[PDB]
Amino acid sequence: GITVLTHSELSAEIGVTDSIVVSSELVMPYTVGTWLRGVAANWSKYSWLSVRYTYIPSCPSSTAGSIHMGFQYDMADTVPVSVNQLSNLRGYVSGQVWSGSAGLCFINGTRCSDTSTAISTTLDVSKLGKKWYPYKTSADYATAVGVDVNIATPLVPARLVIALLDGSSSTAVAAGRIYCTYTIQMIEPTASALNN
Amino acid sequence: GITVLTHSELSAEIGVTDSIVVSSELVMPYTVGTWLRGVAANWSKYSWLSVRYTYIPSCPSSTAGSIHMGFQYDMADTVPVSVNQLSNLRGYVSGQVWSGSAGLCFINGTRCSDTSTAISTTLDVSKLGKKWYPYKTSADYATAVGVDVNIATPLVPARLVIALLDGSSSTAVAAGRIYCTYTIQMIEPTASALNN
Amino acid sequence: GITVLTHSELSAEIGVTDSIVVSSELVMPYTVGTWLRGVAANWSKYSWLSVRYTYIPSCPSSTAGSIHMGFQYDMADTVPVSVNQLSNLRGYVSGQVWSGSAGLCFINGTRCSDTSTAISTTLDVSKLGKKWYPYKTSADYATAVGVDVNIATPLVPARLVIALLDGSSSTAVAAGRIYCTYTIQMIEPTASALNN
Amino acid sequence: GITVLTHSELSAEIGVTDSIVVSSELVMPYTVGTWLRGVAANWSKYSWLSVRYTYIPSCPSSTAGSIHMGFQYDMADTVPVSVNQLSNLRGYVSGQVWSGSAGLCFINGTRCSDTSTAISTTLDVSKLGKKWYPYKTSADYATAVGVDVNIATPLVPARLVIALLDGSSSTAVAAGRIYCTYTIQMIEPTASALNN
Amino acid sequence: GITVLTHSELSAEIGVTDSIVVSSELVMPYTVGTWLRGVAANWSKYSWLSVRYTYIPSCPSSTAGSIHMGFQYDMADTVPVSVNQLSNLRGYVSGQVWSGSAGLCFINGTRCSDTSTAISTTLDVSKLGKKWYPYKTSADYATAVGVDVNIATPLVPARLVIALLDGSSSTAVAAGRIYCTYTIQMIEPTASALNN
Amino acid sequence: GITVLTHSELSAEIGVTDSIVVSSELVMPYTVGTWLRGVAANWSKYSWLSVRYTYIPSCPSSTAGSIHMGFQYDMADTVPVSVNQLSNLRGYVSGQVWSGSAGLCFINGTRCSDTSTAISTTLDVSKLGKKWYPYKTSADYATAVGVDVNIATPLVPARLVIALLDGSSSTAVAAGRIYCTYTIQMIEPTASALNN
Ligand SMILES: [Ca+2]
Ligand SMILES: [Ca+2]
Ligand SMILES: [Ca+2]
Ligand SMILES: [Ca+2]
Ligand SMILES: [Ca+2]
Ligand SMILES: [Ca+2]
Repeated sequence: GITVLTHSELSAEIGVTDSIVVSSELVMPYTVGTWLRGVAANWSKYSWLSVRYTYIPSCPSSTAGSIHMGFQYDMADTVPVSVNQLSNLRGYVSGQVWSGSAGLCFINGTRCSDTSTAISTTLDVSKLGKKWYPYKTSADYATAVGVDVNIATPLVPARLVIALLDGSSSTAVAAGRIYCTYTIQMIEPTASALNN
Repeated sequence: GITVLTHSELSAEIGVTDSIVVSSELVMPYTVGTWLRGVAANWSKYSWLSVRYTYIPSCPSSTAGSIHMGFQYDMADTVPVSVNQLSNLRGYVSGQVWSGSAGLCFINGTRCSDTSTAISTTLDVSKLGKKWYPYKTSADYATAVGVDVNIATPLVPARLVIALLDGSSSTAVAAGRIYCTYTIQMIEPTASALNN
Repeated sequence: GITVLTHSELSAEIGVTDSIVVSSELVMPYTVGTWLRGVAANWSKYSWLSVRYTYIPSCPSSTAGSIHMGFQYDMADTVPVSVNQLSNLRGYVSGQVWSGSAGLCFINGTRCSDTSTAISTTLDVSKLGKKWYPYKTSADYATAVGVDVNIATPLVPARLVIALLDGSSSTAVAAGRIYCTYTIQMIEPTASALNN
Repeated sequence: GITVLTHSELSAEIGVTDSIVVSSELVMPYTVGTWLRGVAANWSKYSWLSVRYTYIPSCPSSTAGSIHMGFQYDMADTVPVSVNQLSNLRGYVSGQVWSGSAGLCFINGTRCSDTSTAISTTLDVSKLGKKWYPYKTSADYATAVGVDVNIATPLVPARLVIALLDGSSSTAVAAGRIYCTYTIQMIEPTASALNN
Repeated sequence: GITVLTHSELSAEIGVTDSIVVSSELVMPYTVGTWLRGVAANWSKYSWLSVRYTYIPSCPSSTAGSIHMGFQYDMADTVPVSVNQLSNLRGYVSGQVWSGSAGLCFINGTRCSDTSTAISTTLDVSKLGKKWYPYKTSADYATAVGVDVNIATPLVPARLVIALLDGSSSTAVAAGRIYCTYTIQMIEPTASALNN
Repeated sequence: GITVLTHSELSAEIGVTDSIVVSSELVMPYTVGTWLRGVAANWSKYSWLSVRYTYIPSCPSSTAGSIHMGFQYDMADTVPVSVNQLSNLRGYVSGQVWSGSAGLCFINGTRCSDTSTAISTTLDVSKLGKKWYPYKTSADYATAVGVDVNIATPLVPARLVIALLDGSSSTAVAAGRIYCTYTIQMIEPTASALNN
């Protein structure tokens, strides 16, 4: 009763400043993107066969700045505050805010060789707490972690932390965007209106 | 250290009215029936190798009404309120309140062919959040979900929702009953008095 | 880039009167049911690997009436007005309004033998005009056929005509319902908001 | 009676501004380019064995801006209005307005490895409504969709939507151009003067 | 559920004048002949496994005139106005108004060798827009193309254009006739009275 | 990305009195010992390939007293209060407070035969709720179970309960100590300062 789906989609718009800015995003259907959010809601649970966040630039080669990404798995753990700490994470990747074009290969689904430069990273998937996670909505998840953060580990597999710095302006400069490419298995359908 | 057991037992008495009535039952040792409840309490955790709820009629062929069953896996999800929504669920089955005799085959354990008409449904089991669940008691479970519903996913694999309607009276008419047939693996024994 | 999905869902509620009543439903994602309607909208086109409408009773064995189903493929063709005409159609099935329980086998997905009595019918699929059809919405389709019915053949594969008669009352009596079981291939994803 | 032809040709000139600009082009012989337009007109119908739109830059590495491409198949569907929506489409590709040189490989017909960075995308072809489409002219097509958009699905296989933004000027800056590389099968010759 | 049928039948009476006269006939069950018209109406859709129009003479060897035939596939395309244009068409054949006797071989169904002289032509069949077409009636088809010609491509596979000239009189002289030999697959039966 | 490590370490000092004293310890990296606590903190999650608690004596053969050990898996379950209840647990072991020297074999890592007398016990490991658990700190864990005990099952695999009695004094007499020998798989590194 598995419905397998492979798709790429926009995940976040990216900008750079001269001071470091750290952020994180949950790695669950509801938050990766608007498309998958609407689709996955029609199923009770899901499993990540593959999830990869890849950064694609949209700025001039003269643009100052660098982007950093990595994964965390215990939402209770505190979020990195420096490139140093972030570099220790699983799947850590780093690159110039104007580099990463080679990552298109993964999004397009096409097969390619020159990937060395790609600012793209993939999830363990096989090392996650469990295989089948329940589809959650921000609101519901929010309330849960509101009671206690640990209530989250059985609700979400991991979070992607991002850091942007080395920019030339104190005012964000659009650098590019992060796309999410995934192969998800969705099971146990439900009327979407009932899925919290 | 596994103790495997296969047994059938009464789960619920069923009645029909002219207005739809939706209910749900947790799919855990403690709530499937009085027998298994007492037995499983002597073990710390368990796993469902097979769990099937099957409806058996006890009324005349002239009895008005229909029965509906399906599964949900995220206790946080809201319970169906209409046959339409319920029909989307995994393992959805529907039938006349006086049909379903063929389901006896499964309960009796005997091998049979003419199952088409059986108002019986089985759990994914292999698609549950995890394999080994802790034996819980209503009280303990109740308190947990009282704090937050999501605390439930790591405590119970699924819930069986039931709907009854199309009856001819506004006053429930005994139609039949739901029996649970299961093959459960029980592990890590404990003095029952300590199992919450 | 195919996303295959197999699912059963409620399609229509059925009632009987003493005078014949003929109706028809388009066999496209948008109209088979509310669930698939929402899901399929996220893809540009689709293909039916299998589509079957099966009637399940919910009334007493004493209920008067019979149900009739068949398929038509040229929306320009006029709809049958008598059981006689309807009996000529592809996939024609007929049965007592209280029979058809055996059809549950198909919905449940389970394997069964005693299907003889099932008031269920399946689509040619391999004999449809084409394989890949565009996802359409009632409104859009309506406007198209408003200009000319033939504009419909490249938009929808077929329609299911239904007839109900032999009832004992002039006022509809709830007899049962038609469920749709399908295996659909969905391709070329799109933001649902853009799908007309 | 098939006449197979493989050729690359200029499809569109591209410019960038600081505000998003979305456009689309039909994927049929008449509109891909002036060359194929004149050639294909000598045949009644055709089939796409392969069609790929690839973007080639002509600006400095310092040029601000990004280009976006994807496919739609139901001309009745509304055109994307944001990068987000566009990213959901089949064959979606994105890149800096000054990147994409690697795509030359495809145009030249030569065999190459370092394609990762290529801002190029190819059509399903095997998932199109049908295989053989009639050669149409803008005028004729225009009149048809004027009556009703759906009259288009049996006349054209798909449309390529394009989006340009992230530029530094409100006045378009020439960034590069889109070339179309195709392998088309042309059948049933006709005097070109008669082909509408 | 396919009903295959092979049959020959009269399609049109032919006459010649000293000025060219061009005409065309749709290649669909309803218009090839009175016999097939009545038969095919009992089925919803059909497919041409083989369709051949063959001219048989009935005049003296001294009769002046020549006959010309060819196929067109986009009803929107304008009809040829000269032998020159017509000669470009698929399946173009030409011959003296008193020649063509050898074509009898095809009609009779018998096997023959001396076919060189036969004024007979066959349809691509495998290169048609689609395989299964809906049975249409002149009236319905007429109304459709009345709205827009293109609505026709999904309703009919092709048209046979005919040209007659080189006659010795300005008043038509009976030369012979065109017979249609076909192998058609008919599917999805329907009461003929409902087939439009 | 797995870092496997096998090591033995001191877990607890043991003393005996004439009245029974029951205690328990969580079976997670942070609490087994000071060494592993510091090491494992550098990784996000871990898995127990093998965990064994073994008691080693340090008293005279004349020392009165006995030691008892067993495992529990649902932290919500109440802790045993008598040897009788404790004897029902998984991995229950019992022995004289001055026996158990043979257990050294396991700690030393060396291979040995005369293990009969060893007061040592090992964890199911394969029957735990899940395989990969998040590294937790006492404080964080404490707060979680403070909200609700059940929040613990997805944070810790099991607890080791210990009982000491049959001593000759009401004042604890140092009997020996419990060492923990484990083979742990650590994954997804993190800066230790961030691990809660
Ligand atoms: Ca949910
Ligand atoms: Ca318990
Ligand atoms: Ca659409
Ligand atoms: Ca044309
Ligand atoms: Ca028709
Ligand atoms: Ca942690």
